[PDB]
This record gives sequence, structure tokens and C-alpha cells, in this order.
Amino acid sequence: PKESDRCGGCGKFTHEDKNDFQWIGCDSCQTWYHFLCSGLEQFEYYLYEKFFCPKCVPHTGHSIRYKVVAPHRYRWYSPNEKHLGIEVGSKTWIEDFITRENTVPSPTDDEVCIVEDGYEFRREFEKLGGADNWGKVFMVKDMDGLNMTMPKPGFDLEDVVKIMGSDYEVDTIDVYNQSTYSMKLDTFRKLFRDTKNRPLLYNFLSLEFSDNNEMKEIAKPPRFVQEISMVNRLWPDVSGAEYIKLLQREEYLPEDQRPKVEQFCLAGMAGSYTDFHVDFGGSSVYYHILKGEKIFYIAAPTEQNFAAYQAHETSPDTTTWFGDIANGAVKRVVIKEGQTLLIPAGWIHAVLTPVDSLVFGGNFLHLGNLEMQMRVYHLENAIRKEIRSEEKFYFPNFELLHWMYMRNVLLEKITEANQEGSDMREQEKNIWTASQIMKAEMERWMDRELRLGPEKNAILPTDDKNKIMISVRKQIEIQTKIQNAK
Amino acid sequence: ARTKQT
Ligand SMILES: O=C(O)CNC(=O)C(=O)O
Ligand SMILES: [Fe+2]
Ligand SMILES: [Zn+2]
Ligand SMILES: [Zn+2]
Repeated sequence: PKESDRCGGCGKFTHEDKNDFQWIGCDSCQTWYHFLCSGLEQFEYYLYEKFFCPKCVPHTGHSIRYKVVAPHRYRWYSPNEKHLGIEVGSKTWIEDFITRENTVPSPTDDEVCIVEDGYEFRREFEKLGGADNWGKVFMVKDMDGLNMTMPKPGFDLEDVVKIMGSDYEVDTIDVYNQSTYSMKLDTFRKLFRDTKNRPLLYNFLSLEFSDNNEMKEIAKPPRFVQEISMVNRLWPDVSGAEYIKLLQREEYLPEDQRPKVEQFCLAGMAGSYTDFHVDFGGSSVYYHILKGEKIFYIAAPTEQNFAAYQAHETSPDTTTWFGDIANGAVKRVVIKEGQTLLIPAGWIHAVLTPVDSLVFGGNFLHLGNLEMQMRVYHLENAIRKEIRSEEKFYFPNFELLHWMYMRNVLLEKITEANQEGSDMREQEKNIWTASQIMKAEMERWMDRELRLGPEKNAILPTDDKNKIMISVRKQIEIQTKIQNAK
Repeated sequence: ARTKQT
């Protein structure tokens, strides 16, 4: 081939390969570099008008970044978008938004319930039917009572990067561009320390640390969350005889299959803004502000609001804030240092970060919200039919998780029930109704799979599924025959 | 910035 076309380097024509297959040219020496060999991290790929490779920087100066020409646009650098409208949430949009931000209505007592501590939460949570009837959002002022393991105050980003590693790569939002890129934790810290100079804002929401032996012990979900978590139910963190018995039955599940979404760490700069959405899979959320402050803008999961949200999301429009077209559905709820927010399935929400913040939270699925979860799933699929998105923004192995839950959990219980008496409505009415609901949804999945084959990759052979569905139908019909008898 | 993909 040709020498000029050789990184870089790396000194090779083809990278070992995520580099993808992308290079960048040096506006000095003119030699090409594979992106992964340029010295740039993903978040810089679009920042520089003139890129100067490491070989040339001490004698050519740093790289020159585009002039901020359209601060009201995601492409704030493209002079062509100067005349175009203000986009939510460009720098221009967020600034303005902050000034009127507090005019948005507070919630009704039916919507959010504020409690002083976890003990009061427990009592109010129980009054409303508990987790199986959980439909409203809770804000807890003081964690005492929640059994939620958290770092002692004074703990901060500095401790996070030390434990996780300075080279650890986290997915970060470029707020003003409203996109996400990779950034070394170290690189985030440096920018986060520089409070007085911040051309662009950064805020990472996706830092899952359930696989870090040190971290996963410093910040855990509340006990009640752990108890109802479906992911937890399937991939128990047990040991010895327990784990062995868990193996003897084919109830073992690969760690690389587990959805890692229950232990997130979030850090964000003041002026950060994450736009409206529903957490993937219609998952519920715990959310604890260790430092800083967060303002959530929430709307109940009603059919009217879903219709509005679905339109909002599929609409190519970019200038219209969801709140303005939601008919007073959006409410304002502030969370401050030390406080905790508990959101059940379906809630549409946006969030403003008025102040540099460090948060620990997590997403989970639970039987109590099975319908709403499936409703949200439908919502995601409906939206996907129009726009094209990545898969790392939706609930990982959502369908597999249910196949496993049905087979490993619900099915075994209906069976044991069936083997004695035994009316499940007597001491397991909640399990039974979840089974019928999950089965209904799975039947559709099966049908769909037979009407156009499986998907791509893996994992559960159509054969296996069908075998499972045959088993579930049998036990379910048996149980219904028992009930009809009584 | 001048880039490329192969
Ligand atoms: O704090 C961020 O800006 C957004 N976080 C959430 O919406 C939460 O995980 O439900
Ligand atoms: Fe969210
Ligand atoms: Zn050079
Ligand atoms: Zn290279």
C-alpha cells in the first residue's frame, strides 16, 4: 500500500480492530491517526477546527476548537444553524429555562408523597398497598429507616475516581450537544474541578459499579428495593451451599447476562439538564443525592401523558419543551443534599442540575409494577418503529429476564402450589396475578417470534421457549381448575 | 476536523 496512509501510531495500516474504522488527520504534519491513537478521547472527536497531533503540539500549540457560533443549537459550532430555532436544551435554552424554571407547578399529594424518614416511608408505603400497589412517587428527607447503604458525607468525586480508576471509561453526556461520549474518569475530574472555566457542560448518568468489589459495598439499594428486585431474585448474590443448590437446579445464570443497572453513580455540573424520558423497561428507580441538588420535572404515567410523550419523542421537532404541550401534567419537585427520591414504573421525567452534584441511584424491575413495565416496553417498541436508536439505551435482556423469571420463579411456585391444596389466592394472590400478566405478554412474544423468526444473536432457542410456554400453560390451567372447584 | 472511515 502507501506509507502516507499509515497511522500513526500504532504504526500500522489497520488497527487491531472501539476504534471502529476511523482516522483523523493532523493539520500540521499531515499524518493520519486511528482515532484510538490520536490521543483524543471520544468526547473530543468533534471539538477541534484544527487538530494538532501529539508529535506537533509543543511547537504548534494546542488544538483550536470551533468558535461557539450557535449556542442555541446542538451543532453550536455550525454557522449554518445560526438562524434556526432554539433547541432543548442548548446552552441558550438551559440558561433561559433556569430563570422561569420555578414557575412550573408543584405536585398533588396524589402524585408525590413527602416523608421525613424511612420509618415514615415504610408506614405510608404500606398504607398504599406496598410494592404490589405502588403507583406514586416518594421523597424521603432523611435516609434513616431506609436501610440504604451509602458513603459517609465528605465522600465525593475524588473518592470515586480513586476507587474506580483514573483510566476507567464512563459514558458522559455533552449537555449542550445533547449527546453522549466516553471520557476517562480522570478527564471528567479535571473538568469538574475547574469550576470557573467550562466551555461545555458534562454530566455522566451511566456509571454502573456492581462489578467493583469496593464500590458495590459502599452504595447499595434500600432493603425494600433489594427484596422486590427481579434481577436480584434471579442472580442472587449468595454463596456456599446456597450457590451450590442454585447450580444443582438449572437456576444458574451467567454474570455476563445479568442486567447491570441497579447500582449507578451519577455526577453532574451545575447547569446540566437531562431531557424528558421514561427509564428503560419501565423500571423503578431509587435516587440518593450525596452532594449537590436535583430538580425533577415529572408527569404521571397516564394514557394521555403517554400519548403526548410518544408524539413528543417521535416528532422531529426539537424546540418545543415537553412541559409546554403536556396540559399542566408536568410538576416540579426539588431534591437536596441527603434526600432520596423513589420513582415507580412509568413516570416521565426531566431533571435539572442547579449545582455540582454527586448521586447514587439504581434501576430495577418488580412484580408489583409488571403491567406498567410492559406498557412502557410497548411504548419503547412503538417509538423504535419510527426513530432508530442504539440498544444500550434500553433494558438489557428484557425479554430473556422474563423467560428466566417465569421458568425459575413463577412456574416453580404455581407447580408447588398445584401439588398440594392449593388456592394461590389465599397466600399468594399477588404471585398468581403476575403470572397471568407475564404469560399474556409472553404469548405475544412467542407468536411474534413465529411470525418472523427469532432475532439475531442467541440466546434462548425458540424450541426452549415453546417448551417453557407449554409447561406454564399446563400448570396455570391446572390452578384455574382448582380455583373453579372452590 | 478532517476525519475518515474505512
Ligand atoms: O440526574 C440525571 O440528570 C438523570 N437521572 C434520571 O433520570 C434517573 O436515573 O431516573
Ligand atoms: Fe431517568
Ligand atoms: Zn503532527
Ligand atoms: Zn492507530
